[PDB]
Amino acid sequence: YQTFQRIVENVNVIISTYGEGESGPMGNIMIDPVLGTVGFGSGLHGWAFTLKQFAEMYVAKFAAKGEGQLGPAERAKKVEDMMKKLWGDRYFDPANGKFSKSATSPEGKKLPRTFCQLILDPIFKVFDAIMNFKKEETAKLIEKLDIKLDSEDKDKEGKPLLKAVMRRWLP
Amino acid sequence: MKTILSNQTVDIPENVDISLKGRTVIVKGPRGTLRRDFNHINVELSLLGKKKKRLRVDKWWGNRKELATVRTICSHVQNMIKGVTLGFRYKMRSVYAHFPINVVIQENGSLVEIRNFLGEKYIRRVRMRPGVACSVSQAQKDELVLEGNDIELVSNSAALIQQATTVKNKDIRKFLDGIYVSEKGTVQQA
Amino acid sequence: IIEPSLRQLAQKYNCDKMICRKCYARLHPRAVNCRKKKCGHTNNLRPKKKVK
Amino acid sequence: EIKVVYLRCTGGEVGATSALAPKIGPLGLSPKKVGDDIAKATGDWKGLRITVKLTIQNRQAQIEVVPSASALIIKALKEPPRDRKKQKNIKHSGNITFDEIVNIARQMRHRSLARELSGTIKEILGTAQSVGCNVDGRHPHDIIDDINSGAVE
Amino acid sequence: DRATWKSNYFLKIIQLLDDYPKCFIVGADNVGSKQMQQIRMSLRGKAVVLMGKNTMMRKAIRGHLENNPALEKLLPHIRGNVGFVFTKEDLTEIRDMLLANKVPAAARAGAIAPCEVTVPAQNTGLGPEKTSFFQALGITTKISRGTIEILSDVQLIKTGDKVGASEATLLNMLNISPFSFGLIIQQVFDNGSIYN
RNA sequence: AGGUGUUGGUUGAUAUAGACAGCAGGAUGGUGGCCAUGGAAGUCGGAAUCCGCUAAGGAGUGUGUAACAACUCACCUGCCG
Repeated sequence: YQTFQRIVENVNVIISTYGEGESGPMGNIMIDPVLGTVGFGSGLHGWAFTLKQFAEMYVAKFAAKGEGQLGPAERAKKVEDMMKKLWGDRYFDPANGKFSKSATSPEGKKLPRTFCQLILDPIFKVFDAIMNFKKEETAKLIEKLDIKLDSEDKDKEGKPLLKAVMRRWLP
Repeated sequence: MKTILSNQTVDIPENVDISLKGRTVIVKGPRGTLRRDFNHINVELSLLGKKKKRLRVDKWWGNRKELATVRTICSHVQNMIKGVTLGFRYKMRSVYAHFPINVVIQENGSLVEIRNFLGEKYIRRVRMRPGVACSVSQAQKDELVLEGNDIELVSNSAALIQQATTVKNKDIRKFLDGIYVSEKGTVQQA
Repeated sequence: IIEPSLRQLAQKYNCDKMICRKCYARLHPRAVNCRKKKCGHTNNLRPKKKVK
Repeated sequence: EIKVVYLRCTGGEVGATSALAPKIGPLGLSPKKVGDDIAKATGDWKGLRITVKLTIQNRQAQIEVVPSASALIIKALKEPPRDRKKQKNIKHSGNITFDEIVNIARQMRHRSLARELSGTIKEILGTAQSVGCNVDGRHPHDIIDDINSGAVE
Repeated sequence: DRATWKSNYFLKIIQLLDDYPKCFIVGADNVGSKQMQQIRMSLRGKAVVLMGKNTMMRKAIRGHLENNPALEKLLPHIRGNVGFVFTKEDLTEIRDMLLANKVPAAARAGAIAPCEVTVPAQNTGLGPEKTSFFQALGITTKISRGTIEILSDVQLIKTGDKVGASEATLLNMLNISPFSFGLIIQQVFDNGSIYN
């Protein structure tokens, strides 16, 4: 995360160096991961994503709502608040329950980053489970993540299975 | 010329109890027992004083080349006493550029499964010395603590896993990879 | 790509060594003579050409 | 915004061997006008390179004559304006006026980084022998002349 | 050479001890030559600071025991870095001026720090540098409008903490001098009576 | 050609007013001394190689910069002898 933050900072140094239009002739041309510009993915398998899909996905799980899909309203403001709180130093821990602004815990412990725990930690777990071939983990994993498999990819395991799961999970 | 006498007294503590028999001593204390033979140098030992408080060594009528080997044996004896009382804790880290070095311990602290050394499929099994207890400790990236009694055995167990990482006949100026010794100390604090 | 302190620690053991003229022996950089019989303990030494 | 910078200009002749581009580049004011103003403000120096300070204001910079050690000595050893091709061995030698030495040492006391006129006269005459000259004798004679016979103020 | 200078130092110490029967014992720790010159800009002539080898001080005091018995208890007070300050103006003003005229400077990577390193909330006033030297040590640096501002005032080097080489470059880049190095007075000698 | 391989002579000095180790601190202001050089400040060249200021700081020992910047040393201090 700090490595990609330094990459975005170096791109911002390039923009501030060679910017002939500075904040109003051209506009806000600085790269921002909050708006959904910085794209994370790997095209060798096929999976690639932005922040907007996870900002739409995690607000349905935690904690509200469907429900009023139209229109430019409280739902869209909650999605923008979620993609704002994912980027930056906004720590989260399930023992606390609610949000926390400080870096240290009120009990006096370490607080993980939400961009680690909510996003990259289940991605590391699904890569670990697929590369280690654990059927008792991946059965409940498919049952949780709702992976639609109706072909011979149940029997075919390994790298084509990983590619199919990643392409179905993140188009 | 032959110098007649050059003594060197050693003030051993009460916790280190020794009992010489010829040129073979035994060392006991809080933990660890170490023995070493001294027949090759052919010197004279003298354990004097009531309740065995200090040791004395002699080298009668030896020249400049033979008196130089007397002071180093005192340093080896002091290192042995330090290994018996305090010990030796060697901490060391791993350095990689692109491919990480998979380090894990097998056979209860006597073998290291070195895997994936800079993209090489060959694996190495560097066995530790008898007596040295290797332990991969937590809260670090790569942290192998080495603990044991004898300084020669502990430093040999450090040197094997230090110089096991060798790049055969390439540019060592650009290729900067290898596991090396960084920290040296004792097991318990004095 | 590499830690600078660990990089200098790697430079201390391997690269930072004086090189003899005749036999090109690897010597510690606090020496006045060589340690090889094949050269004859040549006092002339050279620093190793570092990477730029 | 006040910025202080040194410009070591030739003053007298047209000094082409110089590199003063990154200093007043992104500011906006031309450095050639500043160099011409320094060369006009020197006037009677004509031979030496002097690290002139620039009190850069908001509108334009100001001119402050910096009293140098060797440059005031070779200024006191007055010369006609020489050629532009700058042939070597341009250092002069002769008789320096003691009143001119006092006039330089008063500017050195206004600079105020030494002893009360004595360290200033001695540090001028120490550079005088490094250039190569004599004021009725060299610097070992000047040490004798300063003790109990010089006009100590 | 040195043999004439060593004998001239005896003339210096006998002249100063015959001129001024009142002195201050100071200790100079990690002071610079420019800092000592800026001290002498204030204490140029009225206060003469003298230094030398402690054994030659001991021999000089053993020599002055034959002439003046009032210089008695200067022998056990020579401990560590001892320096004499010859002055005959006042005892209560110079001890405050020596505390007042401490010259600020940056700390050297390798020595201990007497004070705590603090970074105030102020922009750099330059182009956008990298954050690898700042964010790795612990200080969180938020980037807003070119210049990098410091939000969290995280103390890096504490009292007695070892100064590192990587954390010494950021202070030189930010041009911050929080420390105040100088001499520390140890003993006060006032006419055959040592006070503290 | 030599070799801190070892055995022996001569010269030169530092030395209990504390030399040799070994561990730390500065290593200055005029000044960026001058000529010339695309830059010479200590770092392509040629002549000067002196003062205030000490306890001491060379018109700067070396590494490195386009010039600077950065780092290190002789000469000088704290501990042991």
